[PDB]
Amino acid sequence: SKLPYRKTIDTFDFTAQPSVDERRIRELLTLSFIDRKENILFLGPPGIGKTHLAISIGMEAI
Amino acid sequence: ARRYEHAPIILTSNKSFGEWGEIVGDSVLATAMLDRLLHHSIIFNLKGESYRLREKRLQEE
Amino acid sequence: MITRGEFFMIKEMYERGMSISDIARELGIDRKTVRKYIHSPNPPSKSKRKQRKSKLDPFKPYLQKRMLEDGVFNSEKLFFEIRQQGYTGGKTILKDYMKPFRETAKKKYTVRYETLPGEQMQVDWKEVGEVVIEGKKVKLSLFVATLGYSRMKYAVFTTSQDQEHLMECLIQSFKYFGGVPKKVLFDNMKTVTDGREQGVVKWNQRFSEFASYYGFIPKVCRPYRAQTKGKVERAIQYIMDHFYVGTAFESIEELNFLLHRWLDQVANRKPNATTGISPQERWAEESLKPLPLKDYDTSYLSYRKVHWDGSFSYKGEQWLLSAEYAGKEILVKERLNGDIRLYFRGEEISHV
DNA sequence: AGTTGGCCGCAGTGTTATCACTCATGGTTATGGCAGCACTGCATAATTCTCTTACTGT
Ligand SMILES: Nc1ncnc2c1ncn2[C@@H]1O[C@H](COP(=O)(O)OP(=O)(O)O)[C@@H](O)[C@H]1O
Ligand SMILES: [Mg+2]
Repeated sequence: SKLPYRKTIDTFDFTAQPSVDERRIRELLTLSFIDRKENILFLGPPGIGKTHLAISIGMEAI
Repeated sequence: ARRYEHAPIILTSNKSFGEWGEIVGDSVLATAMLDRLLHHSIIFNLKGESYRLREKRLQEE
Repeated sequence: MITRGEFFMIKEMYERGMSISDIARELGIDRKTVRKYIHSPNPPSKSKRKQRKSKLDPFKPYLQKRMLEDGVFNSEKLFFEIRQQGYTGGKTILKDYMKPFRETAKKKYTVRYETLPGEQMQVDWKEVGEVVIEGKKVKLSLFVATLGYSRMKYAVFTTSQDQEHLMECLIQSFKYFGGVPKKVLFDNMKTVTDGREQGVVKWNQRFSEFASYYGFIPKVCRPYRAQTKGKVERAIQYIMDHFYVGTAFESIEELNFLLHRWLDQVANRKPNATTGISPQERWAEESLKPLPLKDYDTSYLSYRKVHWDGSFSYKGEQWLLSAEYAGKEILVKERLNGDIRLYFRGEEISHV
């Protein structure tokens, strides 16, 4: 996968990111988007956990 | 475009959708890229501050 | 070629109004020379000449080939060889020409540096050896973290030198010192680098992420030069000749407890031989950056599959998972202390 | 008595002038072969998966 490192949703705190809904990310973890072919976009300021969530979802897919 | 309607793409970045024309140095090209990448997608906008520094600084108080 | 002072004197005395001829008489210079120097920009006292032919020029390519392909550096042998070719001079010119090609013997002078408070830290490993702990042969290693300004010393024993163990020991050091430095000096370990990409260092991506997370800037001394981190090596000598010389143990937890007690008793209490002050006072003088609330999780992360019945196996262990978790994929987070936790799509399994 | 070399005689080759024959090009008509399209099979190359090896420093 050539990921720089390995991370997962377990090490993620949704209290520090209350703006976005937690349930939607859990739904993404079901990998229903792979069938729909929908694209997942994370946008925010630096260091807010974008790459962390992206790599976590990638790990779930792997 | 080749992955369009075939496989998901996971994108992560800190630049608004309007800055793509500047980043790629082409307005219509970026517009088409976004038109295809946003057709079937679920966009998450994260509003906050840098965890590593700001979160610890504001929660240690 | 009148020197700087002579030219200054000539120009000054001439401009003062003194006659030029008696100026020349006083300075013992020819009148034509003095007059020419009157209208000159600056003192001329340098003559430039280029190289010239020597006696060992024709033999020089042959000697260079001998040195660079045959590895011969014996001046007597090369002299005896070229003498047959036609050379007639002495060996001094040969030695002088061949000196640059010779290897530079290592110096013995050692520069001394004193880092600023809360500005540098050093880390290193010490392979203690193989011991039979509880009837099990393990390779014991000692991790040492030495502060640069207060000369504090944290240490801990471990059974492995994996990147995970390195990062966890760094966490322990940072917690012990109550903060993180602004610079951390290692040696060229693959858990921190991946080789010198043409002089520049390539940081391990995971370790670079770890450093950026805790904010400390990594540094590496150089290949095959441990002097640059003398503080921690000398601390290793201190610990291995003071603590682990006669102390006996049966459990690594006991050894670590004894080591911490010994450090806090004497090692971080005895005044240093150079700073001449108890390390704890300097520690109080230190100003380290604050620690993050949540530590970088350093735990083995593996993905496994649950059997048909619901029996999940990790290493030489077995669990009993609910039927809903049968035949699926789960994550087994193994902390370094042995606390294994099971996760399934973010949720935590109440494994039996 | 045999072999080789030299001399003599015979035959072959070169140049110039002349003669004869064959080949090439153009126009018209007829025939054959090759090329194109569609479908199927085989082999080779590229890609993927798994295991082992290599490099540098402590
Ligand atoms: N909400 C969060 N929960 C836990 N850790 C976080 C969170 N946000 C950021 N981090 C930490 O910050 C780092 C991720 O930053 P990242 O999203 O990669 O920034 P960027 O997108 O600018 O590269 C990780 O080391 C992660 O542990
Ligand atoms: Mg070392």
